[PDB]
Amino acid sequence: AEFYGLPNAQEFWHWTNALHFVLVGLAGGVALLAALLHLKGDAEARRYTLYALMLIALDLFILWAESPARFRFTHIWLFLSFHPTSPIWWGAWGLGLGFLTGGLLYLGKGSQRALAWALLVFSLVALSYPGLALAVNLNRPLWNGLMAGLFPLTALVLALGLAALLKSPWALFPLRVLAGASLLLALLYPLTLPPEARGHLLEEAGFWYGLFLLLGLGTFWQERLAPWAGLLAAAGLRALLVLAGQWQGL
Amino acid sequence: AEFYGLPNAQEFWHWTNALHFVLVGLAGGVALLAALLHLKGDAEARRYTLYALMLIALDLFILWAESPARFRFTHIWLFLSFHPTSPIWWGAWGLGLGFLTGGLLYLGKGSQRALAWALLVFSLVALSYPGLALAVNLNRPLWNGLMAGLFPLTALVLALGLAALLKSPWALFPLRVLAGASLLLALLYPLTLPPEARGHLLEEAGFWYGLFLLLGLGTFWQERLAPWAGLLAAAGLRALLVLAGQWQGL
Amino acid sequence: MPRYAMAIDLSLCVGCAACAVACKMENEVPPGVFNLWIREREVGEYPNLVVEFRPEQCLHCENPPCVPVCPTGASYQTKDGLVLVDPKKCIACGACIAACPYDARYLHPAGYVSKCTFCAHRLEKGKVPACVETCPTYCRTFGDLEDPESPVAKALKAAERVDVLRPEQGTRPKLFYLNAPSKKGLTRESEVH
Amino acid sequence: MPRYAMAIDLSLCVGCAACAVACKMENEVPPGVFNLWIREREVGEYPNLVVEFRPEQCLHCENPPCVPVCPTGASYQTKDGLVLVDPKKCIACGACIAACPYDARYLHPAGYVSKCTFCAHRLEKGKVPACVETCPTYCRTFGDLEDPESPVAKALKAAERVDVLRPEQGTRPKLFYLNAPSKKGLTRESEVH
Amino acid sequence: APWYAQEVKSVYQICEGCFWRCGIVAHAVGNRVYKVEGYEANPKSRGRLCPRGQGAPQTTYDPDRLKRPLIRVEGSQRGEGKYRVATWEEALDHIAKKMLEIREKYGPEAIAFFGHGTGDYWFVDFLPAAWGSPNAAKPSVSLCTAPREVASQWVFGRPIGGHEPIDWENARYIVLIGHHIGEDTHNTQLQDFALALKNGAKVVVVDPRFSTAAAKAHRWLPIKPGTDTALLLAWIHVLIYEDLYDKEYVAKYTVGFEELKAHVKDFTPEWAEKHTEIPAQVIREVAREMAAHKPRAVLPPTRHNVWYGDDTYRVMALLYVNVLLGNYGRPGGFYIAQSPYLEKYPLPPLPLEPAAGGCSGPSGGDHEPEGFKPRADKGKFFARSTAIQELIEPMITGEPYPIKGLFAYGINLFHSIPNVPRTKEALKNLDLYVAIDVLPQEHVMWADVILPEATYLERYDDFVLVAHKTPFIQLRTPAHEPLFDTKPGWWIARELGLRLGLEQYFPWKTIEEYLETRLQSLGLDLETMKGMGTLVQRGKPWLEDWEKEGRLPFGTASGKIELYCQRFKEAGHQPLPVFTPPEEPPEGFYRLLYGRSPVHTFARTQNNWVLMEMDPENEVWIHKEEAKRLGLKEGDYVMLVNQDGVKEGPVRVKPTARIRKDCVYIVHGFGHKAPLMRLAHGRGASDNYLQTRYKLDPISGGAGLRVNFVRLEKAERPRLPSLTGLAKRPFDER
Ligand SMILES: Nc1nc2c(c(=O)[nH]1)N[C@H]1C(S)=C(S)[C@@H](COP(=O)(O)OP(=O)(O)OC[C@H]3O[C@@H](n4cnc5c(=O)[nH]c(N)nc54)[C@H](O)[C@@H]3O)O[C@H]1N2
Ligand SMILES: Nc1nc2c(c(=O)[nH]1)N[C@H]1C(S)=C(S)[C@@H](COP(=O)(O)OP(=O)(O)OC[C@H]3O[C@@H](n4cnc5c(=O)[nH]c(N)nc54)[C@H](O)[C@@H]3O)O[C@H]1N2
Ligand code: SF4
Ligand code: SF4
Ligand code: SF4
Ligand code: SF4
Ligand code: SF4
Ligand code: SF4
Ligand code: SF4
Ligand code: SF4
Ligand code: SF4
Ligand SMILES: [Mo]
Repeated sequence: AEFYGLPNAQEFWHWTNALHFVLVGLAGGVALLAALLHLKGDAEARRYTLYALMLIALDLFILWAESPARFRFTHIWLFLSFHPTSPIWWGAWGLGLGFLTGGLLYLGKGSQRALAWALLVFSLVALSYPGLALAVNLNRPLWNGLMAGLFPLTALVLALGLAALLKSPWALFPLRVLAGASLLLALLYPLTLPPEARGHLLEEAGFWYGLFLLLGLGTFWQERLAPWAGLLAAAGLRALLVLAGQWQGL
Repeated sequence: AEFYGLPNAQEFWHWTNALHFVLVGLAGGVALLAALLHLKGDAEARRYTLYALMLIALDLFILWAESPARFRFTHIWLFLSFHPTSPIWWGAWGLGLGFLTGGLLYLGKGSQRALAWALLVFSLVALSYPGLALAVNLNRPLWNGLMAGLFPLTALVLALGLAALLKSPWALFPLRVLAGASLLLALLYPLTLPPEARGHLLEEAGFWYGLFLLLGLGTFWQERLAPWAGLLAAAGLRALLVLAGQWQGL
Repeated sequence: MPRYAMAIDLSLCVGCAACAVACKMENEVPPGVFNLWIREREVGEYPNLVVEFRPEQCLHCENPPCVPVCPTGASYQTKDGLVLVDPKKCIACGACIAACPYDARYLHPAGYVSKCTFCAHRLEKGKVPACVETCPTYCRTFGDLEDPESPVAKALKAAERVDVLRPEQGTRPKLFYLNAPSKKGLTRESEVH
Repeated sequence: MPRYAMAIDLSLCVGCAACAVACKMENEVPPGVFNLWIREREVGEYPNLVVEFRPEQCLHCENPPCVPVCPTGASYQTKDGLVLVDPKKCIACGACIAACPYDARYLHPAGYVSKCTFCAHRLEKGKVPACVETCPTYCRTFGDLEDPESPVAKALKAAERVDVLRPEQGTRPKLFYLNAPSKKGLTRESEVH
Repeated sequence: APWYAQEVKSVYQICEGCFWRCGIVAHAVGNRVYKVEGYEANPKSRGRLCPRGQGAPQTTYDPDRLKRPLIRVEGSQRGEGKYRVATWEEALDHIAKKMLEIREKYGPEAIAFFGHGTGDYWFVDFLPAAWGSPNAAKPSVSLCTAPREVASQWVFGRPIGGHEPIDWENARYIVLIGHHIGEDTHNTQLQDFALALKNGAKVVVVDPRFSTAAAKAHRWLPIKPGTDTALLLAWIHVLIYEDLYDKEYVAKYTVGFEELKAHVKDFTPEWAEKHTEIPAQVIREVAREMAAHKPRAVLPPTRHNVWYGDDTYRVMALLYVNVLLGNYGRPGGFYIAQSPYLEKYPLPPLPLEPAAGGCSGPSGGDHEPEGFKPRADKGKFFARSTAIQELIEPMITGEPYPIKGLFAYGINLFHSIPNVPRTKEALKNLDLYVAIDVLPQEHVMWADVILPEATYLERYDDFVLVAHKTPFIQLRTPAHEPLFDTKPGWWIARELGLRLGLEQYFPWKTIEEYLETRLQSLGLDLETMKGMGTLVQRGKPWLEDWEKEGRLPFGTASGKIELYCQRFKEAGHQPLPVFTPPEEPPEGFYRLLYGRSPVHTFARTQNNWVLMEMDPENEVWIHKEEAKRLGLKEGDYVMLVNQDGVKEGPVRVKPTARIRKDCVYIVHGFGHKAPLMRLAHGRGASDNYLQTRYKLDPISGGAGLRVNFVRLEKAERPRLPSLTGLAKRPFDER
C-alpha cells in the first residue's frame, strides 16, 4: 500500500495501439472477403483485392510510426527469426506474406486461384493473432479466453460494414448475422469474469461498454444507419478491451 | 499421493447429460429460426414453430428422465423461486416460457409479433445458458470464457444444419458462415489454456477433437455432405468439452 | 451470531483415519462416498524428508461458490456460517459439484446431493462434532471465530503459521491448517514431477 | 550450468531504500522508472499489528512468461537462469510487459525494454550485485542454488518459512522471501479489500 | 431416518477391536449398534477412540459372518470345504466323544489349545489346565512379546505388561527403536505420544524406514537392519566411559554393574558406525543429549520384538541404558504398575497351575518327576513360556509323544504362525481339530466342527483387570442379544466342561451369578458395576512410596544389571555380546519388513466394508532408485517371490523414498485365500505366506521373522469385484 519508488504498472499500449487494433481488424477481414470473392469467381474480386493491400499497408505504417524503436530500424528481425509461440510474430508474417500474395494476384501474374487459397490462409492468421496477443497473458484477469473469439467476430463486422457502405449487394445479411453473434458474446463476457475483475470493468468502462452494445443494435434497423452503427460498435468494443485490460490486479 | 478413503472427484455429468447438451443446442437454435421467420412474415414460420416445440419437449423429457431425483418430484421448485445468479435457473425459464410463447403462436391465440419478439428473447436465453453453466466454474481450468462463445455458435450450426437437410433454401449460406466462425474459435481454443490444461485436453481427448475439426471442413465441399459434416462436428465438439472439462487438477 | 470454524494442527496429525471412520459411523454415509478423507504426501530426499498428513472435507467457505449456482434454492448458507442442503428442494442437477473447488460433495443414493454438515445435528443440541470428539492426538479444534475463548480462536492465536487450500479461488475457507510441516507450505500436485 | 538466485530475509528487512538507491546509481536507471522498489503494508489492530517491508524486482523466473511472447528473440533466458534483453533486436512492442505478472519491466527512453539484470556486468567479473553489496541489514543473499556453500543455499536451509509472489502462475520465481512476518504469509491487496 | 433421532439404549462396553481393550459406550437402536464412543473416567479411552475402535461394530452386521454350528461331511478331506449344519447339542457331544477317545489311548496332553482375545481366559488359561494339558499357547508370546518379557523378568523383578508403564507426560527426550507410533494405533499411547510432542518433547527414531513416528522426530537414524544391539552397546559404552551415568541410582538399586563396564570396553562409537552405518559423531551426540535430560530421558521398549533370533539380548541392552539413566520408577519414564484387587471365584485348585518364572529354577522342575507329561517344547530354548510355533512339529512326526486333536479359539492359524505349509501338514494328521470364530476365514474352513461365537457387543465376559499407575477393573454388558444361532464363549466352555467331568469347575449356572460373587468381595453388585463401567483402585508408581514403607519391588532385592546368575552357570553367556552380524540378502533380493496399517487390525478386519473402504489393499515400499533400475513405476503391480520360491498374489508398487535400498516393506494381514469372506478374498500380498523360515530365539522361545528375503517380478493389474457393490449387500438378521 505505501512505496519507496514505484512498480512499473503504467499503461503500456496507448490510444495509438488501440487504433492499430481497429485497423488490423479491417485489414484482415477485407483480405478474407477478397480471397473468397476470388475463389468464387466474382467480378468484384479485384476491387476488394486492391483495398486490402491499402488497409494492410496503412496498418503496417501505423505499427512502425507508433513504435519508440522506429528510427533504430530493428524490425528487420521480425522477419529473420523463427518464433511460433508469439502471437505478434504470426501477425508480422501473416500480414507480410498476405501482402506479397495479394500483389501477385492484382498484377494477374505468377499464378491464379491456387494463390487465392494462400490469401485465405494468411487472412485467417491475420484475423486470429490479435485476440490471442491479449489472451496469451494469463496474468491479466480481463483478457480471458473470450478475447480469442470476440476479436475475429468483430474484425468481420468491420470488413462487412465497409463492404456494405461501398454498396455491394451481398454484404448486408452476413454483416447482420456476424453482428448478432458479436453482440451476444459481448453481452455474456462480463458474466464470465471473477467478481473483482468484473467490478473493475464496470467502474473503469461499461457505460462506454453498454453504450457500444446499444449502438450495435442499430445494425438491425434501416440502411446507411446499419453499416455505420455496427461499425462504431465493433471498433468501440475493440479499443476499450485493449485499454481497460492492462490490469494485473489483486 | 496416498489416501484413506477418497476425495469425491469422479464424473458428475455423464454421456446422458452430454446428449442433453447437444439437444438444448438444437432446441434453442430452432426456436430462433421460428422467431426470425414469424418476423419476416415468411410462410415456413408455422412448422418451424412445431419443431422448436418438439425439441423443447424432447429436451425437458430427457432432463427429467436422467435426474437422480426423477421420482422425488422436486423440479417444481425450479418454478416457485427466483435464482438470477444461476445458469440452470435461467435455462429452465427460457425453454419453459419459450414453449408457451411458441404454443400460442401455433394456436393463433394471445397476439402475434409481440409473441414473435418474446420467442426471440427466450430463445436467446436458452442459446446462452449452456456455455455459462460450464464457464461460471472458475475452478475447472478447461471451462474458460470461450465456452460462452463456443456454445452459442455451435447451437446455430445444429439448427441451420437441420433446416438444410429439410431442404429450406435460406440456411446453406448462413450455415457456412457460422460453421467457419465455430471452427476458427474451436481451433484457437487449446492455445487459450495454461500449459498443463492444454496438455490434459490433448492427452484425454484431441485425436477426437482434431477429427471433429477436420470433419467440419466438409461443410465447404460437396452440397449434400455439408449439413451432415457440420451437424456431427458441432455435436461432437459440444459433448467432448462437457466430458473432458470435469477436472480441478493441479 | 457466531462465525463457525475448524482448526487442524498438522504438526500433531498422524493420518490414522479415526475422524474419517467416526463421521462414516455417526452420519451413516453410504459405501462409495465420503464427507472426510485423509491425503498423505512426502516431500524430498534423504537429509530433508518431510511427510504431510492432511484431512480434507467441506471447508464451509465464507464466500461459497457452491451456493449462487443452484437453481432451486436447496443449497444455502446459514447466518452462523454453515453451508447446508435442504433435500426437499434438491433436483440432483450437480451444479454445486461443478462449482466446489475441493471435491467435497457427492450424489447420495436417495436422489439428492450430500456432504459434511459440521454436525449441525450435534451443534443444535450443544455438542461438538464427531470428528472432534474421537481424536487420539487432539489436533482438531472447533468453535465461534468471534469468541476469544473458544478452542479454534485460541488454536489460531497460538499457531506458528496458518494456511488454507486454493486461496486464489476467492472462497474464504473456514477450515484452517496450523503449523504445516513443509517450509513452502501446503503440498500441491503441481510441485511434484 | 548453475541456477542463479536471490533470497530476502523479511524478518530483517526494515525497508530503508538502500538497495533501491544503489541500483539507480550503478545501472544509471533513468528518472521515472525502477529496476527495484520497496512495498510496505500494515496488517492490523493493536495487540496484533504486523508491518511487512518487501523489496520487489525481476525474479528471473525459471519458466518466464516474458520470453515466449517476444517476436524478435531479444528476450532470452540464459544457461544459468538470467532473463536478459538484447536491445539490438528489440522492437519496443511491449508484449513482454503484458506477459510479466510482477511489473518488473519498462520502456527505456532510448527506445527498448529494460529491467533488473542480476547485475550481469558484475557477475562476469566475479562480483556480487550492487543491492546485495550495500545492504546494511545483511538480509539479502545471492548465489548458485545448486552449490550448497552458496549464501542463497545456506539461507534457504536456515529459513523457518519460504515464499514467492503469485505462485499460482506458471513461473517458478528465483527470488525467495524468507521469514515472512504475517502468519498467513505474503501480504495481498485482495486480503485488505 | 437418522439413528440418533430414533430411540436409543446405551451400555458400558469394552472394545474387542484389538487387545488394548479400551472402555467404550455403545449406542444401540433395537438390535443394532450404530455408534460407539470412548468415555472420560476410563483410563484407556478418556473420551477418544482410534479408527479400528470406531469401525469394529460392522463384523456383527456382516452378511458372511458365521451363524450356525457346522460339522465336516464324513469322508471329505480337511481343506476341501464340505459341511452340514448341526445343533449346539449335537456339535458339543461330537467334540467331547472325540476328545475322550484321544484321552484313553494317549492321555489329556495330546490335546493342544491355541487362542487369542478376551475369551482366551476360558480356552487357553482355564479349560486346558482343568482338563490337564500343558500345551496351551497364544501368538502374543512367541510371535510378539516373549523377548522383552524374559529380559524384563531377569533385569527387574517385573513384567513390562499389556499397558506398557511409560510416564510419557513428564518425558523430555524419547528414543524409539522400531516402535512405529501412529501406524501402530493403540489408543492411549497415541494420545500420550501426541501430548509429549505438544509440551516440547523431542523424539529420536531408529528404523531402516522413514515411518509416521519418524515424520514427527528431531532425529531419524536410518539404521542398517538387524544391527540395533551394536548401537545400544556403544551408547552403554558412552554413558559408562564418559562418566555420564546416574551414579547414586546404580549404587542403591543395582547388582553387578562392574561386569557391564568391562564387557563393554571395546564397543566404541567407531566400532558401532562400521556395522550400524550411523556416523560415530551422531552415536556420541545422541547418548550425551539423553544423559543431559535424566531421569526424564526414556527408550520405551517396543511391543513386537521377534525380528531376528537374538532378540532377548537387544532388549536387555535397551533396559541397561534406562537403568544407567536412573529412570525406572521415577517421573520421566517408568511409574511402577500394580495389578488391581478383584478376588477370584472360589474353586478347587486346577490340575495344572502356572509358573510365572524368572529365577532359581523356572524351567522343567515340575515337568520331570512332578506328575505325568511336560509341555512338548520343553527342551528347545532356555525360558519357560509356552511357544505356539514349536508345538506344531509334535503333530507331524509324533516326536515328544503325540498331539492328535487341536482347538483354535479366535487365532489365525494361517496368518499368525510362520511356515503355513507345515501347519497344513499338521492339521492333516490330526484326529480332532475344532475352531471357534465369527468369520469364514481360510483356517476355520479346515475344521471338523466350526462353532459360531457371539460377538463382543452381544456378549458378557469375565472382568478385565489392568495393572497401572492407578489399577482398574472394566466390565462389558451385552448391547443386545446374540444373532442367528450364536453363543458366548463362557457358555461354550461351561457346556464342554460339564461333558468331560469338570462340573466342580463351572458350578455357577450363569455368568451374572459368577460376576455377582467377585463384586460381593469388593463392596458392590452387578447393577452398580453397570453404572460406572470401570473401577479405579489405589496403588503405587514411583520408588519413594515403596521405599518409605521399607520395601523395594523386583525379583531378588536389587536389580541385577548384567542380569541373571542361573543362565550364566548352565547356558553359556550372561551378557548381550550377540550383536551377531546378520545374514544378508542375496543380490537381486530385499529384506521383507512388515507392520501395521492405522485402520486394520492384524488380519480380521479385511472383510469389514467401513475399514476396507479406507484401505482396500497393501502397497510394497521400495526405494525410488531401485524401482527405476527395475522397470517399475507408480501404478504397477508385482508378485513377491521369497528365497524358497513362494509367490504372493499381485501387490501395488510404491516407489516413494522413505526406505533404505536393502529393504522392502508391506503391511501384515492381506493376501487372504478365503472365498466366503467376499471382500477380503484376493486382495494384496500376505507377509506370513512369504515367511517360510524363522530364527528361533534360544533364550525367549521367539520366532525371528525379519530373516526372510524377497524379490519383485512384474505382474498384471488384478481384476477383482467392485468393493462398493459387495459393501452394499443389506444385513438381514433373517
Ligand atoms: N506373519 C506375522 N505374524 C504375526 C504378526 C505379524 O506382524 N506378522 N503379528 C504377531 C502379533 S504381534 C500378534 S499380537 C498376533 C495376533 O494374532 P491373531 O490375534 O491370531 O490375529 P488376527 O489376524 O486378528 O486373528 C484373529 C482371529 O480371531 C477371530 N476373531 C475375532 N474376534 C473374535 C471373537 O470375539 N471371538 C472369536 N471366537 N473369534 C474372533 C478372527 O476372525 C480371526 O480368525 O499375531 C502375530 N503374528
Ligand atoms: N493399527 C493397528 N495397531 C496395532 C495393531 C494392529 O493390528 N493394527 N497391533 C498391535 C500389536 S499386538 C503390536 S505387537 C504392535 C506392532 O507394532 P510395533 O510394536 O510398533 O512393532 P515394531 O516391530 O517395533 O515396529 C515396526 C517398525 O519396525 C521396523 N524395523 C524392522 N526391522 C528393524 C530393525 O532391524 N531395526 C529397527 N530399529 N527397526 C526395524 C519397521 O521398519 C517398522 O517401521 O502394534 C499394535 N497396534
Ligand atoms: S483423527 Fe486426528 S490423527 Fe486421525 S486423521 Fe483425524 S486429525 Fe488426523
Ligand atoms: S444438485 Fe441439488 S443442491 Fe446442488 S445445485 Fe442442484 S438442486 Fe442445488
Ligand atoms: S468447502 Fe465445498 S461445500 Fe463448503 S462452501 Fe466451499 S465449495 Fe461449498
Ligand atoms: S464435522 Fe460432521 S460432517 Fe464433518 S467430519 Fe465431523 S461428523 Fe463428519
Ligand atoms: S537493503 Fe534490505 S532492508 Fe534495505 S531496501 Fe534492500 S532488502 Fe529492504
Ligand atoms: S519490447 Fe523488445 S524484448 Fe519486449 S517483446 Fe517486444 S521486441 Fe521482445
Ligand atoms: S518476473 Fe516478469 S519480467 Fe522478470 S523474468 Fe519473470 S516474467 Fe520475466
Ligand atoms: S541485482 Fe543489480 S540490477 Fe538487480 S536490483 Fe540489484 S543492483 Fe539493481
Ligand atoms: S486401541 Fe483402538 S482397536 Fe484397540 S481396543 Fe482400543 S479403540 Fe479398539
Ligand atoms: Mo502383538
